[PDB]
Amino acid sequence: SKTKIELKDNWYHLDGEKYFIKAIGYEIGARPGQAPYEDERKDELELMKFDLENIKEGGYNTIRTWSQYSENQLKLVQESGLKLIMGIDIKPEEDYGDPEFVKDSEIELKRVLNYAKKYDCIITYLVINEPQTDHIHSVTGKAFVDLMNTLINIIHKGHPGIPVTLSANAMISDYMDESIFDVYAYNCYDHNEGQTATMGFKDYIKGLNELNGLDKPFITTEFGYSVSPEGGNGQYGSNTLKQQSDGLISNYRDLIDAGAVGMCPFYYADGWWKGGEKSDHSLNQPEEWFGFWGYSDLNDKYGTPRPVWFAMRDYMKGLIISPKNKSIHTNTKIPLELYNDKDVKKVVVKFRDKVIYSKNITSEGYMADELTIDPVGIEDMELAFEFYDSDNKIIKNESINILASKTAFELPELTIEVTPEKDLNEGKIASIKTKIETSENFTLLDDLKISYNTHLGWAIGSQASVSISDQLDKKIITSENFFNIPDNCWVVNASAGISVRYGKFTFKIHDQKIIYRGDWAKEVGRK
Repeated sequence: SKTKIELKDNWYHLDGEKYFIKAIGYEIGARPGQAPYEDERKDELELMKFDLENIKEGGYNTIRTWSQYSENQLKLVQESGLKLIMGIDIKPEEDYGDPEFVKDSEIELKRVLNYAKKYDCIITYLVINEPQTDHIHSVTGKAFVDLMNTLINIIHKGHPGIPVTLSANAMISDYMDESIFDVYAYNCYDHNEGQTATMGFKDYIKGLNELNGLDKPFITTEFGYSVSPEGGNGQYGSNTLKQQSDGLISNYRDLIDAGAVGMCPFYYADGWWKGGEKSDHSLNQPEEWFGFWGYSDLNDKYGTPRPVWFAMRDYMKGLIISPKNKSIHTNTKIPLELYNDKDVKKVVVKFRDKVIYSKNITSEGYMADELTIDPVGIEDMELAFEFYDSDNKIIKNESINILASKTAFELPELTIEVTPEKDLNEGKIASIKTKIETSENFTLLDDLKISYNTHLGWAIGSQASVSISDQLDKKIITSENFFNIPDNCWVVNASAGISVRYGKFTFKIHDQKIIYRGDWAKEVGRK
């Protein structure tokens, strides 16, 4: 009777049915005045009942955590009907190679699994969160990989059938091999800097998925925006409520477009502890203002949803997986993939105010179909989707923008050559040489960007904007930019990118190279 989980065609299947994970990040024990990593462990069942009910009403089918629940907490989640992506508290800053830290991790995990195995609401284990690049270099990647392998095997034995992965951050662990895990996963934030400035959000994360080999399901384990009054820099911190809402919707679309089949927006509610003073809501700490819910004051245990909550609820009712936004098609047949909740009874697709598709939905969840189009030459197309309830009232609009032709056609192409090319030990100074092959009706925007991201903590390293106004009409456009290589840079992501337009369709062309210092990453790095 227990849930059968099957991974195929890069989807999770639950009991034979494709299942799009609509999760939210959720941290119990983090109300004003509380600190979940220092308090004595408490089940907090009354507050969890409140939370799980709100999360069901917000439209989510899953919760994502960073720490083990007790058996009593699992029972409550089980009863709720929600699924669970359970995080294990393996401290990221500890020495993975210390025999005693490994042993203590093995014992704690086995203790959890001993009771957790009897709760089939658990659909994925996350064995660690955001291990830092310098730390791994410091304790050696071999130690990191060995630790991952121990934890994976323990879980495969102790709770059979449950996928295992980790919440690695995409901006700092782009280099990392994930093929030992059952599922590819990343914390993915879009601040439009470094990799997300050159490639865009969609294409950056899409690129990582392609490097990983498109052979397993991909899920996001975090994404979002902080509404702190002050602090941080750029889009990290200091967003308005509206920017938070619009940002979440933008991220949801982009990450589906990158190939994801599971989503864990960040997160349910603010954690005042995250900035140092747990009884104070600090005006200038971004980390304390990521919630979809906010508290009025220190004695408020309930709080209130911010605008993002309602935007996300309304948006999640009918998800478009295919076609993808900013996708390019050389065929008259366009695959259609939707994941609908039970309120969706009709879907319509229009182009230039003409119906091109119309189906009554008999059955909630995943469905697949095909569109026919008839593009003249190359045509940018805004496909306008409409979702209807049982009263035949529209409940969601969403556009998918595609570029299509019956026949294949030439795109403009950007490639880079990087120095040093393979080994950062071979020089103290780097270059990125950029080459852009133009193409007739693909207008470049004067927005060429270059990133040499040296992976020093969260710092994104050097970034350059290069004007190409002088080279507009030329067939090949080139640039050469130089960067000093820090001695303690162990890996660099070198990238460049520029915006292209055909009609109303705007996209980015780009290239990316990941380059190591010496052989430190022979174990941990992607083959």
